[PDB]
Amino acid sequence: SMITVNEKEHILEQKYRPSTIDECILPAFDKETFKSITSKGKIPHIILHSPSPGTGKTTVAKALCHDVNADMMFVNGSDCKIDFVRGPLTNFASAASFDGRQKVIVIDEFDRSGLAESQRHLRSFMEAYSSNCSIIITANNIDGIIKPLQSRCRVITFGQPTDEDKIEMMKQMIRRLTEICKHEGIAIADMKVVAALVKKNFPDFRKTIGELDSYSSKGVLDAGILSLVTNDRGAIDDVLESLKNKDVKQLRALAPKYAADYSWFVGKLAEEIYSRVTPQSIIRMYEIVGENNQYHGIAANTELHLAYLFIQLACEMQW
Amino acid sequence: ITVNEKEHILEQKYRPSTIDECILPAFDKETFKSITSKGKIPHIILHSPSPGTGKTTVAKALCHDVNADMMFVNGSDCKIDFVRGPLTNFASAASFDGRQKVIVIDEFDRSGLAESQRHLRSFMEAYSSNCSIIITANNIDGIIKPLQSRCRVITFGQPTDEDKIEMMKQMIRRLTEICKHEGIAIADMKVVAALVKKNFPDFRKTIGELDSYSSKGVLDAIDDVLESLKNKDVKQLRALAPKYAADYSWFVGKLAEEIYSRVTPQSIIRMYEIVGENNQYHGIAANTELHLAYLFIQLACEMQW
Amino acid sequence: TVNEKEHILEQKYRPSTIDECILPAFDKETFKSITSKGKIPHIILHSPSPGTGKTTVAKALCHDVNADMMFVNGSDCKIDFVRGPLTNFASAASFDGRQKVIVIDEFDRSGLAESQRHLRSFMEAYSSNCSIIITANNIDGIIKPLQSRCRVITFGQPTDEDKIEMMKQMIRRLTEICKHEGIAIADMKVVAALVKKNFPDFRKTIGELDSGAIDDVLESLKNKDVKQLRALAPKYAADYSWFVGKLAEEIYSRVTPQSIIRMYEIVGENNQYHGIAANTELHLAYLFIQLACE
Amino acid sequence: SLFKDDIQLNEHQVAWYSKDWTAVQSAADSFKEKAENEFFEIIGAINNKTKCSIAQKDYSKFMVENALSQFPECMPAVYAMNLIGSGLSDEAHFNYLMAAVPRGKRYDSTEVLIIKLLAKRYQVNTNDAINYKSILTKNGKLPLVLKELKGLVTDDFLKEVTKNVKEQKQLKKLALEW
Amino acid sequence: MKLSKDTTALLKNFATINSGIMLKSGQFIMTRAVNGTTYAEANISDVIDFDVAIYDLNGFLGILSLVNDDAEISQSEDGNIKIADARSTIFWPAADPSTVVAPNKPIPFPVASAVTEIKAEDLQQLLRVSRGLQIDTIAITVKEGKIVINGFNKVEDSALTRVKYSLTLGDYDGENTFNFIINMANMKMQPGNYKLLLWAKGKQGAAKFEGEHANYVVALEADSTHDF
Amino acid sequence: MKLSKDTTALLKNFATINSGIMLKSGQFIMTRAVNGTTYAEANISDVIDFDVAIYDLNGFLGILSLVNDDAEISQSEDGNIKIADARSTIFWPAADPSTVVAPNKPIPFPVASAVTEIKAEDLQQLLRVSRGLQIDTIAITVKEGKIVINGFNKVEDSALTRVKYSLTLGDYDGENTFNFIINMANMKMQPGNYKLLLWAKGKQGAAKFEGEHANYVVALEADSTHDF
Amino acid sequence: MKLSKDTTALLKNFATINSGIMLKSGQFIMTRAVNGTTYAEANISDVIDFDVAIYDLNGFLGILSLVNDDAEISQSEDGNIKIADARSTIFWPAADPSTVVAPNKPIPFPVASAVTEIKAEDLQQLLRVSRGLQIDTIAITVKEGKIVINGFNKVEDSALTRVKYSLTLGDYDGENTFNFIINMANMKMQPGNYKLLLWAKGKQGAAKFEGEHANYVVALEA
DNA sequence: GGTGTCTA
DNA sequence: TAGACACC
Ligand SMILES: Nc1ncnc2c1ncn2[C@@H]1O[C@H](COP(=O)(O)OP(=O)(O)O)[C@@H](O)[C@H]1O
Ligand SMILES: [Mg+2]
Ligand SMILES: [Mg+2]
Repeated sequence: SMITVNEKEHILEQKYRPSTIDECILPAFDKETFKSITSKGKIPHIILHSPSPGTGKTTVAKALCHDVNADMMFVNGSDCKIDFVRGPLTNFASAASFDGRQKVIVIDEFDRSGLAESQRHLRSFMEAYSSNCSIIITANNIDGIIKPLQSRCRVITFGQPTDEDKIEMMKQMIRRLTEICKHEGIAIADMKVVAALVKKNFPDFRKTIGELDSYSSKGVLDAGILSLVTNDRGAIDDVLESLKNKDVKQLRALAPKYAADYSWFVGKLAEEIYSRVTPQSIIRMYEIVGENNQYHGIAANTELHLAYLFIQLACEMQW
Repeated sequence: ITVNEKEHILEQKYRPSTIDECILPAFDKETFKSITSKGKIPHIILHSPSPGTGKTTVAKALCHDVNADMMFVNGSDCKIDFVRGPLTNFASAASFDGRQKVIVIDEFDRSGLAESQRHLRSFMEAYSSNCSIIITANNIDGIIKPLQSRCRVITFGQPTDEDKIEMMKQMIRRLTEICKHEGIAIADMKVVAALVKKNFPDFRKTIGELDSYSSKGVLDAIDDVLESLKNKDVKQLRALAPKYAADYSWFVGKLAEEIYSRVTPQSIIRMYEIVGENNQYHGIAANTELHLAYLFIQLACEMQW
Repeated sequence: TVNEKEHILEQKYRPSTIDECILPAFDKETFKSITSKGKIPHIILHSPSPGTGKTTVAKALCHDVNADMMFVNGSDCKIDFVRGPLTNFASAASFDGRQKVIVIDEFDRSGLAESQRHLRSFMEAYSSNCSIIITANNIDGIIKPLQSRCRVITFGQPTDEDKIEMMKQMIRRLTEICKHEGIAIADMKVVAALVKKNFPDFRKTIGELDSGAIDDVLESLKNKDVKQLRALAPKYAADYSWFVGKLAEEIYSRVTPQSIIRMYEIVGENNQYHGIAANTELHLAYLFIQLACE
Repeated sequence: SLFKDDIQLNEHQVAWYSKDWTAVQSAADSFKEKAENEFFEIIGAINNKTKCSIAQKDYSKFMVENALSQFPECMPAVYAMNLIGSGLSDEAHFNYLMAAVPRGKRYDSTEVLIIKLLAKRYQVNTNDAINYKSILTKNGKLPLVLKELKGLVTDDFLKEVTKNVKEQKQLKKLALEW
Repeated sequence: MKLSKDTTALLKNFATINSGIMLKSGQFIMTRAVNGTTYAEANISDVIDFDVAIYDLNGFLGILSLVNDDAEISQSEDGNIKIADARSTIFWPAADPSTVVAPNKPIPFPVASAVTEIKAEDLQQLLRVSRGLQIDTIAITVKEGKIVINGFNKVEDSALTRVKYSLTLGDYDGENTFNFIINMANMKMQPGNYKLLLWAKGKQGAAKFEGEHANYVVALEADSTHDF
Repeated sequence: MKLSKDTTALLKNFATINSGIMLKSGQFIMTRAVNGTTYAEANISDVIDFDVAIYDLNGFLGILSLVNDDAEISQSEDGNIKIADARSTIFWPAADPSTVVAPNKPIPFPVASAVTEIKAEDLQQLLRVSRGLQIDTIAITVKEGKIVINGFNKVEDSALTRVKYSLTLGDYDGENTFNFIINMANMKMQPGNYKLLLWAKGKQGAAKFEGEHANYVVALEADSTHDF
Repeated sequence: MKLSKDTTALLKNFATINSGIMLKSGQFIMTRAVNGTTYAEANISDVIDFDVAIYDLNGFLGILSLVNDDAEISQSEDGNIKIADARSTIFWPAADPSTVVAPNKPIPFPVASAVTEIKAEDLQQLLRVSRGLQIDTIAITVKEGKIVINGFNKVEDSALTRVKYSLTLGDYDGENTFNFIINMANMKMQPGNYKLLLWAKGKQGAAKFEGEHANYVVALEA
């Protein structure tokens, strides 16, 4: 309906992959900058890079082609060794189409280190037939694409929206998750659990639809499941409050609670202590937490090593 | 002012053809006429090091000006297989008439190319009688010592204050003529000499920016982190860290590389302890994004430059 | 039992079976206990005191189970070596239908970390045909998922009863070989003064016949010279964990009270950072100078 | 040669012209600086604080490290590079030492064969295998085991020892003096 | 179904155009290079009696040649392919159609812009010489009232200025200049004689070689030029 | 000694089992794979007149085929091998026995658990097909009153569930189920007809292929089941 | 000119001696290894009608074999080589003579120091065995009243002490010892029977193999 | 150093 | 099959 369904797919983050550029949830400018492209009908050489997965890169690549009725060659970037670029990719950039269809090569996940030579071989190849065929590169890490290549492409960078844009996207994503539940026969009890998914892992709209699949085990999102979404990345308040109060009994007890995922917790901690504390204490909170994080995995008892952080912080932090 | 039509980038499409049309410092220009008059080109390595001065451009034009039979090969491309087949083919394959054979090997300072270099030092002993070699380098140390023996290495750069004054003028005047062919408009002539100043050495850089701005047919990288460490702020650094979490091993390498030059000698000894210790403990560290944040602060504190 | 051709006493007299080894009470019975079932699980035999002859026990358990046995120096067990020879070995059912047992000696060598992880799926892969026996000085050098598929058996603290009885066993055995080797016994307190000199390490004591004190270093630190220290360092690189313990022990008595507080900061800090340190030989050198100074 | 009054033809002409690439390849190889002279070239720069770059050069973190550790004035920096030195760029670990150690002045294969030999014969580690060379060379003098175990030298086995003509020199050495 | 030595001959060839194939019940087989630069179609004497996708078509054909000719290919109980011999039975995997590139339909070829022919031994010389001279691109063009093919080595000569090879197909009646460039890498036709039908509309272009056994359409490169 | 074309035929085959060989004076040759998973033995028509270890047996055989058949192999003055031709003399190195792997003795094969036969062209199809289908393990088992061989690709199918190939050797009289798994890598027998003798005791097992020219014993894999 | 299958056979061989060749109008072709250690000369049935240097002779010959036999090789309008077929025309580059090594003149071979012969299948066994035993140097010498060839592997045996191969050419009448060493790398002769003429003056030496189709001189030392 | 990947 | 490059 208002949502594309690949319908040959059970996997559901992919059953629901947007077919066009409108159905795509993107920042205001990049959507217009993409709308702009599809209207003119001839696509430039683009790099869409995340890094963080799930933002729309390889969906937008396919959509640009759909919307232009491109003659598209989709290609696993890992498979592009230099012989493949000299061979089939050349054979294609050179060919005359004729359906009167603009040719697009989509090289997916082209950010590999050792495809450096295939990359140097494109920098000549991209100009030679830019008349005939345009190249869309998708990457997680752009530094793995050589400069001369970036330089030949418009580099559009995903996943860093403006707070205004960030808000609109979270409204549209929530709206989407709904329309997807509708079609999957999932009943939505609380709507709070659906927005919590959208916020919880935001940049990434894949996990975001992945988490949703995860929770329909009982086909309902009730407050009983809303209780679940709060907990995993949930409130650091109990600790944040005990650090202010500078007491031990509370801290000593809170430490074993978070022993489980230290890598996640320590991240959330630095995040919320940064705002709530003095500028001078920011420089210190990083030395303390950085040093702690750094030595986790050396440390025998992780529960205690976390205790050691808390005291260290209550002493030197001021607010 | 010469145009290679059918060329896309202006830097490819406006490519000074003659050693005269190249914009150069005092001795440097006289030097190449000095050479172009003797009608024969010795074994040469032009090295910049500061880019965009015109290495590869002087190289090609030295061929022109002597009416060479030129073979132009980029350095990334000149390979253990190429030196043996095409290169040898051209040297020993006979052109009748006058033309003199010259093999311009471009950007031959490249990490893995050192074997292709040795193989050529020998080549030069082999084929020098029947052709002559011009290699181009950003860093001469990218070249083996023996190529620096049978090659005359002339070093570019450093125009005298006189030359600066008179080169600027030529890149300003030369910028007008491009824009005349291109149908680009110059709204302010002080804004064109704003660009000939802003990046002065860099003659190649000035032309890419120009393409960029003609969007409306008129005139008006670790950098992000390196800049945030100088500014010693956190909000920026804190935000930049997750960006590079992906490949830490690569990033931390690039970082030590560029901070080494940009910082004080005493801070070099420290930047290594800091980065070395950090790198060392990556893979122990739970949250790699934070562990990278921990590096940045540590660096902004102790680095001074 | 002798192997009457071979060129080395420890090798020529190696106890064939599990009784013939000189061992602790609880330890022999545990090992009897295993071979009793006639099939060997995955085993980690761990020392850490050397010359207690891990690889000898192991070569033995295999013999008591009548298992076809592939041996590997741990140093040599590299990723690809595991991929073909071991897999070649581990895979095939044996015409005679014994158990195939891979003995990997001293798996606590270094960059072998990766071959260790390759092995996690492997060990579950051929369980019927095969078992592995890992030999370690320090368990922390066997990765935890390997520790988990394995019986960890941990060697010896001879009981005072063990002490004496082992001692008589080491005299009547050593007696017996000097017999076969036609070596003369001039005194019978010279035999037993060997069984005592280095006790828990017999493989050692037999290697003396086939021909430590920290004094050399302790003396060089007093003399405060480098040439000697610089040279002594690589000697003890092998077991740092043992040596550093012996050092703090004897320097404690021989030095001033104020220097005791310092010797601990210095050695503690050094010990603490071993395993971070690239070159262990040099890291040991760095200790020696630091000590001679303060 | 068999054509008298030929012209000149240096080593390099003959190679390239005839197109045997082993001579051309060896012709390239001869020109390059000797490893040992590079290792000496470097150590002195850190020390006497003079110019040079690497990456045109063969670099052993070990060597510099070791060779440096020689003077107690260097030892502080050799240490830091020791703990920390892993995963620094060979190039970095260069520049640390450079701006680090202030002043200046400065001043196995065969056995491996024997050892990896001994461990393979008796099925034991490379640790006893050292103690085994010891227990023999002193006592029994062990050419006599070097006699029985000359038997296994197999060509394949040489490749695990070393990578070059240095190996086939060994092949014979041990076929020799026992 | 059973496949004659001629059909498998053909099929081995198609396999060079694309590593897989989609076979549909009928007397017609077709394939297209994944990059869409070369298309082949043929009528065959044997009747294909079930739809099947084959992922490695070269592998499949190798196996076939290890059985007798009467070997009866049929659909497997579980759906894969079953090659049944006198005493032996082989099982080859059917492929998910979504993983094998197939042309959509056989689009009719536009009435020809130019028509000529190429003799079996000339096509052979062209291919063979091509490896030796290193001719990676050819141009069917007009010279002196005749249709000729000119080979060029595009790595060493960018513009297609220096002509390493020339072959004269037949005289040309029309007045039109056309320089039709073809990528050697895309001439996959099995050796034989071919009616050659050239067609162009503006920047679009394609050449259809029409043989006795099959047809091949192959793209003319972007630099082809014409008066059509 | 002199070696006939049949003997060297045999010897070349054994060379595939193990790169070296230990030859002992007599009419009997044997070898075993270094890994002990395959053993071969044959009586030969020629008489070997001296003990010699050959390190590269394939190389030695290549040289032989470069001399006349009457070429007389003997012990060299210094102990190596001397191949003496009409006008020529070749010298090949004798190997230290301690460097080449040999079986101890020819252990008698246990009376067979099961007996069948395999025809020369069926063993050939099996080997040949095997590279094409990528069948790395086979199973001699019972189906519908007949002894069959089933090939499987163990990398893609761990359990040996999907059967890529099946060959029917002959009917089976007994009532026992046996699933005897063999590793393709261990079927080294030279082409020909073979009595096939299967034997198992509990987890132990082996298969002996008995041909006109030689015998091959080869280990059955861990997964092997049976009620024998 | 046109070249018969026999001439191109010959020319392919010469290509193994030297990668290029200098052809001169006439019925006579010749070449020499760049290193001067092996020289070949042959009269051919076809007549070469123009002077031309060919840089890659192997490549040229491969091309030839792709054309009909009647294909007419001629000088190109711009001077390079033009191979003209029935319907097709190929163009191969002429080479600057200064880049290709040719012999000056055929120098008469000195009356032989020693004379023997080598049978076609013995020369074949020698070459073939040579790759397998790794014989990189051979010695024509005297043993027990007969001329023999002894192969050695010079990398593993420096002195030429251990003889891996020996072939007996014929008995030897004279009383002279000569140990004539030859480099396998220089035995380029096409297979066939050869009169073998050995010659030496002091440190100088050469061996001339004289076959039905061509002659080969190849350097020794003694 | 080891392992992996790629281009030669 | 090596050496170049990259990551432990
Ligand atoms: N010295 C110069 N004079 C004129 N143009 C220059 C000069 N240097 C760079 N350019 C512009 O940049 C293009 C390529 O310059 P190049 O010589 O490759 O730069 P680099 O110094 O990095 O080799 C030229 O076509 C030209 O328009
Ligand atoms: Mg993607
Ligand atoms: Mg350039």
